[PDB]
Amino acid sequence: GRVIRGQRKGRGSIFKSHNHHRKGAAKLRHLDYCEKKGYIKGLVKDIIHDPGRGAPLAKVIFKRTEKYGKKEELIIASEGMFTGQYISCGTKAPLSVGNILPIGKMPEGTLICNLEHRTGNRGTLVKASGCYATVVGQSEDGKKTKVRLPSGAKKTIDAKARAMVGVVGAGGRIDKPILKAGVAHHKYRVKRNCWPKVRGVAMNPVEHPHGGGNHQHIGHPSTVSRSAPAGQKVGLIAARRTGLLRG
Amino acid sequence: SRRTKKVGLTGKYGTRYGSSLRKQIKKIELMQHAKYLCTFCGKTATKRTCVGIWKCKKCKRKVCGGAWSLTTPAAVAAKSTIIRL
Amino acid sequence: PKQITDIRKFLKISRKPDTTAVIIMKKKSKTVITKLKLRTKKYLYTMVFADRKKAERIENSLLPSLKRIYYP
Amino acid sequence: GSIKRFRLKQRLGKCRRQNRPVPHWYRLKNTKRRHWRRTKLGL
Amino acid sequence: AQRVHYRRHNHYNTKSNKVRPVRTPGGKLTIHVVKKKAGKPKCADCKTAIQGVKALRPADNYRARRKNRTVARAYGGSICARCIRERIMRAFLFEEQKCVRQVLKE
Amino acid sequence: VRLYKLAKRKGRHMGIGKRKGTKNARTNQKTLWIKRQRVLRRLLKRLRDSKKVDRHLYHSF
RNA sequence: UUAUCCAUUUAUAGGGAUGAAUU
RNA sequence: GAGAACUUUGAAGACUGAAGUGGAGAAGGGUUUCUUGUCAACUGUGAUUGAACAAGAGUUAGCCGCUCCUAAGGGAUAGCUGAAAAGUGUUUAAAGGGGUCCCCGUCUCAAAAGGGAAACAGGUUGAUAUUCCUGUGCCAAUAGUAUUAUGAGUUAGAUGGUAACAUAUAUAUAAAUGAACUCCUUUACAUAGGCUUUACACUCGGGGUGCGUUUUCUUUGCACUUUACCUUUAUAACAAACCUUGGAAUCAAUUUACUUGGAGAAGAGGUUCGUUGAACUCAAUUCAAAAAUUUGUUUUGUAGCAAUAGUAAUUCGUAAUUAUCCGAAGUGGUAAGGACUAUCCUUGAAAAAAGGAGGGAACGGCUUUGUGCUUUGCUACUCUUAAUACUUGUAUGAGCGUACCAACAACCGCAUCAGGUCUCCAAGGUUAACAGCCUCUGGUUAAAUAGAAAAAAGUAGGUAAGGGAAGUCGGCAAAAUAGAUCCGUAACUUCGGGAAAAGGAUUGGCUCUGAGGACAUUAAUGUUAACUCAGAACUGAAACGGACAAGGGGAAUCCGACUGUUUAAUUAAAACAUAGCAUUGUGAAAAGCCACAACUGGUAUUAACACAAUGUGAUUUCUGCCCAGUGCUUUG
RNA sequence: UCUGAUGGAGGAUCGAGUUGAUACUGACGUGCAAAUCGUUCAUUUCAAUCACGUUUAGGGGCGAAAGACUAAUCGAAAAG
Repeated sequence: GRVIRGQRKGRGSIFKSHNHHRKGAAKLRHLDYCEKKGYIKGLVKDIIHDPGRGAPLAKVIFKRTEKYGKKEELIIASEGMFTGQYISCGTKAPLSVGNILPIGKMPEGTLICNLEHRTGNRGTLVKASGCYATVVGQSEDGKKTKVRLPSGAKKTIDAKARAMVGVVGAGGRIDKPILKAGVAHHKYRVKRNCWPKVRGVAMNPVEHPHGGGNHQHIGHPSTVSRSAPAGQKVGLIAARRTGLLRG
Repeated sequence: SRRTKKVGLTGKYGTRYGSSLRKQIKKIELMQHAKYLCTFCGKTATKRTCVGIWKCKKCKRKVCGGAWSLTTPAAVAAKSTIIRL
Repeated sequence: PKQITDIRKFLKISRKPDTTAVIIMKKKSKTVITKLKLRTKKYLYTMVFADRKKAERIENSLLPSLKRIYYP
Repeated sequence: GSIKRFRLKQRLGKCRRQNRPVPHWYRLKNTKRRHWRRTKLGL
Repeated sequence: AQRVHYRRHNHYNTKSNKVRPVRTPGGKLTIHVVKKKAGKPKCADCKTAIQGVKALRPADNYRARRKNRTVARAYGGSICARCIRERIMRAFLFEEQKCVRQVLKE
Repeated sequence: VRLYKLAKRKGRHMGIGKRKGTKNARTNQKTLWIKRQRVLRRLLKRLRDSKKVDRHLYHSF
């Protein structure tokens, strides 16, 4: 056999991200004494569209404290924030939509985005459009706090990790049916080369374990073990179950 | 005169795609192309610029919002809980 | 090419050391009208004279060591 | 083409120079000859 | 009719190679490449075109007279007049409110 | 060609057996609308300017 | 916590009570 | 010429038909280019021809390009791997510049269609021309000192306007202080739709000039009647935006469309940019009315360039003279600009380079005390452009490309091969039309041959009485209308379609009739344009989308929903894709999936509305039972 | 609710060009041609077409999937 399409993806030749027109990585401010023991307010100068993603970004201008000048930040915008608005960042920042606070400071039951799964990594969780996490509890000693992620999983993060109060904008993007193959073409043109798919059962046996035969069927169980090698993990990988869900 | 009985703006799609698919896309294109109240200037002149950005033709001020509407219920509920305190 | 209409400015430009040549053009209109063009390093300055008397007087009063070229 | 590099142009001139026939007075005592349409110099 | 041809080594109708036909005194129709039209300078705040200032390409703007590149007030040639006036009142009134809050603290 | 144009001016070769493009292709209906609207608006503006009509009646018409 | 590993940065303040702002 | 169907000249008949064997270029070629010879071979017939052979010659740039910038990206440095070869490219880099201690900072290459300092016209050769000549410009650079001269400013930085903003016109709008440090703008960006402006194109009429037809008719048919860059070109005009005044419902202004307004509309008066580039009395000038310089009336000038050049004519030794080059309009083809509207789960490069601003570091000149500072005595001085002189190494403009073909014989197909091969210009008639057909400018009349005869057979077409698919596996092939206008249009349907359903009628020419606009005078009268519809007579061998061009329809069944893609050279499909649906894994740098020998990496400029792995394949209605088997998975 | 305009949407329609290649199973098949010629046909606002540049290299690539294509070479290229 030959190297299958899934295997060729890691080579990163034509499967690199189409990133020519991206505006930059979306990250919060790097941790600073101001953010640790106070508020620093940045003015959202603009909100723009990043062609890769669905959530709009926010061009936010902060004033440098160590030197005269202004620094520019690109922060995933929350639903409801507007140009000309001042957002506060830090421990003492008031709890309002668009502000960046440590998780330990917000009460339970608040919705957050741009979460840091480890303190200081300037934003790693809850970033796709319309997603939010819920702070579901703080530890008695502080120092630790529990959140519920958009996937529905509970995660425990230290209390000093920061996040943005609110929900990331451009929510509901899924509910529009992509009516035609052209819209999908344009969608993936600015992300990757993952489309069109081509079913493996329609290939030849040389280039896919599903290929071959006179009737276009899998022929062998489609659930593959987690330990299957690279050219073998092709079906439902390490599936705990199959068929329609009931709860 | 009235040009279409019920297809509305989805008349651009002709007979292609399912009727249910066309009705579902109509329901949200109606609110994607609508004008919304600019709470900063009070004029109903806020239109979608891109997938999540809404610009007021009068204010020239833009705001992050939903994909197909200026506000989403999940966001307005969260804002209400926050402002309660 | 630059057209100048002020006679004093014309003479003032002519007296300058940069100016080398004066071009005299004469032609019938319908009366013969003329055009006097000083050649400087930068530009060529022309003035249009509708009458003949004034044109002749300016030409005669023109500084003589700068060379004359008559086109017709 | 009309636009060329200096080295390519000098090579073309050299290849033209090498296409001349043997001098007659020397013949009193050539085979490496090419035509522009038959054999391309490829260089 | 007379047909023309490119003369400036660029034989594709790219946006830098737009042409204008023109009839010469020799009775022949030739082509002149038109200079690309430059955008207008814009205010730093409202991103609106500022008046009183020419809209030349950088090469021409270098040669333009100083009078044609600026206005004469405050952030002239960089901020539009209404934005400047709004900034004026913002500065003064906000200092005033800061002073009254300071005096009302006690 | 001059003679044919003169005959056409008199209306000699415009019969329906001499037409190959559709009605709109021969005389753009949008352009006809444009001309009619422009003449009506010019007339209304002239009347309002000359004060032969009032502002409210001008707007209504 | 010292080996080792990870993250962030311009390695830019020791802990408790929609203007600019640099010499 | 020894020799002429295929060398040249003249005449004729024709073709190509501005989507061209017409002009320019790129890739590729490389002297095929030009001139003069010339025919051994080649130029599949001839050949005196030639892209053949021979000898000479030919390519001229500050302004056209490269060169510079950065992009997809390439190479390399530091590391780190590896026996090396090599692999990656900041992963413990003490890594050039700036001002004057500090700040910034891997290098380099990659675009002859992206970005980008600056050129036009006429002429000229056998062969080159935005390169040569003539003339007129433009861009960049121009060191130090000293003199002059030009302007400003000052007893260390100008002034008008309420404002939008404006002002330096010196040969030349050169100078309107400004450091560190910053913040912006230009460069700089998609698509669709119409509206509008301008230039070019085309066309109509008048004047002049020349030619042509002239049995007959013809105030006639044709040709020419031109004007570049540059002068911040000045102005004029216009879409917009803004300012002042104004203060809006009986809402109003206004577009083709919708757009807009107490966050200030209409009206009135202004400012600016942008389009264009002599428009508008534009400039100067003559004449009358304002005062210790303004408004109305003429002449001149293609506004300067500019007529001196081109063009078309008439003459003169054979190089010169002369006359013209001006009065109005229509169509909308192309190109650009403007102001807009709309679309996106698509938002449509960067840098070199240039500009604006915020801020306010530094501060006259001559002489003198004391240790850059306090000081005494006097004031006409600082910037900016130009020129000259001297010193400085020699104190303007580097190098490379530039001929020709671009296919029809100069390229690639073994060739002088009916193949392939990127871009721009784009006339008239008919017409919806850059279609087809015919034509003007330009080009050609050449194709590895000619003459004659003209049967079979072949091949590319035509036409056929009566019948009309009986032919055949199969209506294969052909035929049948087919434009436009008016009328009429079923089942079914996802209500959008089906639909040009089906199916009827008309169509020429001529002579008329009606409708559809713009411009001024004292509610009434004149001047003038576009082809577009409608109707009526008459007419003809009943014919008229006359050639060209140009759907066959209908009743059903099967498959695939559809648009799309595919086995380059035997399969274009029911196959693939697709949206929709469903399932699976994964909460992260100790994760999922994947690459790598290692180091390390792709997804990832990512974060569950995400990424990865599968199946099914629009919509509608559904998607039953079985976990025994085999897989996968969960606890201990 | 109905009517007339306006408006100009759509992986809408016809159709030259472009991009292809349905049929004649036409010609040719010692071809003009190691895939051409004629007529016919599909396609033309988008999943569109083209050029140049650039990336991916052989048990590898690339594949809207035909064992396709990877220089007339592919169920494992070509050179030694």
